Order: sequence, then C-alpha cells, then structure tokens
Amino acid sequence: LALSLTADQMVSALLDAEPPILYSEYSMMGLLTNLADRELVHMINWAKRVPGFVDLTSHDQVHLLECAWLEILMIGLVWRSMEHPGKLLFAPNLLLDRNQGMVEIFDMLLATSSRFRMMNLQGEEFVCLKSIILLNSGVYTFLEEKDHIHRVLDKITDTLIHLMAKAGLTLQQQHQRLAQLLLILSHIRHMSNKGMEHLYSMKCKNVVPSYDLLLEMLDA
Amino acid sequence: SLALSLTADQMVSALLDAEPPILYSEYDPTRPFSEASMMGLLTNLADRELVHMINWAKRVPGFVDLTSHDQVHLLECAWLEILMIGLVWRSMEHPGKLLFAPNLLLDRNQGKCVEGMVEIFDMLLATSSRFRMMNLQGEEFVCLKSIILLNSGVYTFTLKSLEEKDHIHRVLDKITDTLIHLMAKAGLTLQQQHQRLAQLLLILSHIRHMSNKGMEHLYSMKNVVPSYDLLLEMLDA
Ligand SMILES: O=S(=O)([C@H]1C[C@H]2O[C@@H]1C(c1ccc(O)cc1)=C2c1ccc(O)cc1)N1CCc2ccccc21
Ligand SMILES: O=S(=O)([C@H]1C[C@H]2O[C@@H]1C(c1ccc(O)cc1)=C2c1ccc(O)cc1)N1CCc2ccccc21
Repeated sequence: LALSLTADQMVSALLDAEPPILYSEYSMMGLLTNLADRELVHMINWAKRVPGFVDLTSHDQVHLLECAWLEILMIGLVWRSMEHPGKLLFAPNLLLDRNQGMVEIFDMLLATSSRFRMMNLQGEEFVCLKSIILLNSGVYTFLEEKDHIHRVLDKITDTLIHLMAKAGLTLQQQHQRLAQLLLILSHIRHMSNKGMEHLYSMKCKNVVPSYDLLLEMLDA
Repeated sequence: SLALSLTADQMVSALLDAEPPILYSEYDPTRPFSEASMMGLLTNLADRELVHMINWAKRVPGFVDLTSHDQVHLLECAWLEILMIGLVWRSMEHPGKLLFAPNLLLDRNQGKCVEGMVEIFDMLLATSSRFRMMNLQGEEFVCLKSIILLNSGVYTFTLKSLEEKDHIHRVLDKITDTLIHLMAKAGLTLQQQHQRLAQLLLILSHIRHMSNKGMEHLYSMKNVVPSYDLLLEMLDA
C-alpha cells in the first residue's frame, strides 16, 4: 500500500501526521526534558502514520525509533528556528540565543537552520526528510524487512523529485538539491551524537528512551 | 580555480588517479592479540594511512582552493570516516571479515578483543554488505570518499567564509553531477539514477555514525587522534 502511493499522496499523508508545535510548560534542562518528553508521545503517533512504518514488526519499529529519536527532535527544532536567525525556537515561549547556550552543539544547530534558510527549504520537503531519518537511521543495524524499508525510502526519493519537478526545477537542479538535502542528514546524525554524548556528560543518561519504553509506547 | 570547470569524465579520472596506496600491517605480530596489541596495530596502520590521505586530499579537485585552516578543519572532521569507507571498500569481497590490510583480515569475533569494538565491527560489516548488495562501483566509491572530505566539516566552519562555503557546495554539486553522469552512462533510467544517488548518500549518514562512535572511543583512551598541528604540518610538507 505504501508502495502504491503517488508523490502527492505521500506528501499529503506526512503533512497530516505532522505533530503540533508544543509550548514549554511554565531550570533550562528541566524545561527541555519536559518538552522532549511531550514531543516523544507525539513522535510515536507520527511514526505510526509514516507510510510503510506499521508494516514492520514491532521490534523493528522500536529499533528505528531508538536510533532516530534525537535526530527527529533536532530536525524539528531546526525547522522551527529557520525564520529566527541566530536563535533556536525550542518552543514559541522558549526561544534561545547563543549566550544562553553546549554552545558547540548550539552553533551546529544554528548552522543547519541557516542552511535550510539558504536553500529555501519547503514544508513538504521537510516532512519527507524527517521520514527518511526515521526509516534510514537504524536500517543498517538490524531480510524482507530491510528490503521493504529500502523500497519505502525509494518512494520518498521519488516524492522529493516530483515536488521539485512541479516547482519547476530542471533535471540537473533536481538531482543537485536531492543530494544537498540528503547530505545535511549526515550533519543531523553528527549533532544527534554530539547531543547524546552531552546528555551522558551531564549526569542525564536516564532521559534517553529505552528499547522497552518505546516498545510499550508503540503498543499503547 | 578551475576545479569547477572539470567535466564529469575529467572529475572521475582525477579522483581515480588520486587514490592512495594499499598499506600493510606489521608483518609478524604476536598472535593471538591482546586488547593493547590489537589497538597498537590498528593505530600504527591508521597513522601511516593518514600521511597518504593528506596526499590524496590535496588532489581532490577544489580542496587546495581553500585556506590551509579550512583544509585542516575538513580533515579533522573526516579522517576517521575516510579510513572507514576505505576499509569497507577493501572488505566488500570478504563477507563476514574486515580487510584492514592484505596481511590483516579480521573476522567479527576478533573485534571482541577490544571492549566496544565488536559493535562497530558489526556496523562496518553491515556497510560492506550494503555496498555488495548495491554493487558499488569504484568510480562511485571515489566520488563518495570525496563527498565525505568536503561535506563532513562544511557545517562547522566574513565574506570570505561564505565564499569558501559556497565554493564547497559548488564542488559538491559537481561531484553529484559526476555520480549521476556515471549512472546515466551505465544505462540506468532517470528514476533509477535518482534512487541510487539517494541510496549512496544515505549510507554516508551511517558512516558518520560509525566515525562518531569510534572517535568517542579514541578520545576516551595516548593522544591517538591526530592534532590540528600535525595535520597542518603534513599539509604544508
Ligand atoms: O543536550 S543538548 O544536545 C539538547 C538539545 C537537543 O539535544 C538535547 C535535547 C534533549 C533531549 C531530551 C531531553 O530529555 C532533554 C534534552 C535536544 C532537543 C532538541 C529538540 C527538541 O525539540 C527538544 C530537545 N544541548 C545543546 C544545546 C543545549 C542547550 C540547553 C540544554 C542542552 C543543550
Ligand atoms: O572505531 S573502532 O571500532 C577501530 C577499528 C577501525 O575503527 C578503529 C580503528 C582505529 C583507528 C585509529 C586508531 O588510532 C586506532 C584504531 C579502525 C581503522 C579503520 C580503518 C583503517 O584503515 C584503519 C583503522 N575503535 C576506535 C578505538 C576503539 C576502542 C574500543 C572499541 C572500538 C574502537
């Protein structure tokens, strides 16, 4: 079914699954932990709505989510901050600037947002990229399951190209922009690693959702 | 300043010509290895490979148009990724094993000598199996290795700085064009071309992950990771 979707249907589905922008409830790290915790609940419901994801075993769904959760949070943050040069819009009521920064990661996030601004990243491209993160980040650490995932990934590639072609990009511009978008994903992975190790360095091991947590949330 | 003037065929030929040598490990290490002695062998191999990687980097079209400082920053961010993709390429035809050198072919169970390493060995072996599944070609590999050099550090760099970064993104576009040209000449449909381009670039996120995990281990242990000063000196020599 996922493999029968057109580009317009794929975009429509991902746009409908988009979580809302949440507000901070009001310690910088208290606030961010509580925000992420609330974001995670919406992320599970979002992931179930990504075409092809629920065709996977529950075990494989958890492994993909376990590997991608912080990259997904970060790319959302970068998207929200895109119109606020030099600032990070964690929430509409939590909009931070460097001197409030951790500052090495804070600067990497700002560089990503500047890059999205520079490329005029569009909302329909953003949701395709967040779905690529979900399906790609853990596929190389798991046979028919991994084949299905690559076929779904191929569909999201097709969707990205169709979006660009209808926006009037030439064939050359289409492939160049596809590569530019996917190459930023390597920087998002790097930032998630940096974030993970800093969650560790802070005495915050415990805040990372476990395999069993994600499994139970998926079951719920 | 004519790197952006190369055709696709001239880009591939430059990259193939730039390829570094295959090096050997120690001829007769005591085996079985200990944790300390295996790490010693791997570090010694990586230290010798680094010199040849700087020579290769200097021949990647566009790399020397950058300031020395920006050259080193790219090498600092990419060196382990570059060694790793070379390892995975070497190992493609050896399922279940990692061909560190012609005289150092390690299966999986040997990565267990080192705490934390079998995990990364399993990721490396998965990448080699993915390259095999995709029938990765040598012309594609050298394009990918060059993308890693230019892309991994670009997002962490005045008007000069924006022009350096713009230059990188233009060279990266040229290598994209080259990858597509290779695929179209091979006879792939346009749809297949875009799908394969994506598939190759998505593996680069996995290589970044593996390098991140390995760098963490490196920083945790001597000062094994090459310093800025060392990279600069190798570039100036
Ligand atoms: O540790 S950071 O990397 C933090 C940023 C980011 O990764 C971390 C984190 C997080 C995840 C789960 C938690 O339970 C708590 C925090 C991310 C996030 C991204 C998007 C969101 O929508 C929510 C969260 N870092 C870098 C800059 C910075 C400034 C202040 C404090 C920490 C910090
Ligand atoms: O990433 S590792 O798995 C290991 C394997 C492989 O990457 C590392 C290593 C290496 C590189 C430089 C060194 O100075 C020393 C070792 C490799 C290599 C790859 C390609 C080459 O052409 C040459 C070498 N790693 C890092 C340290 C560590 C501690 C505990 C667990 C795992 C781990």
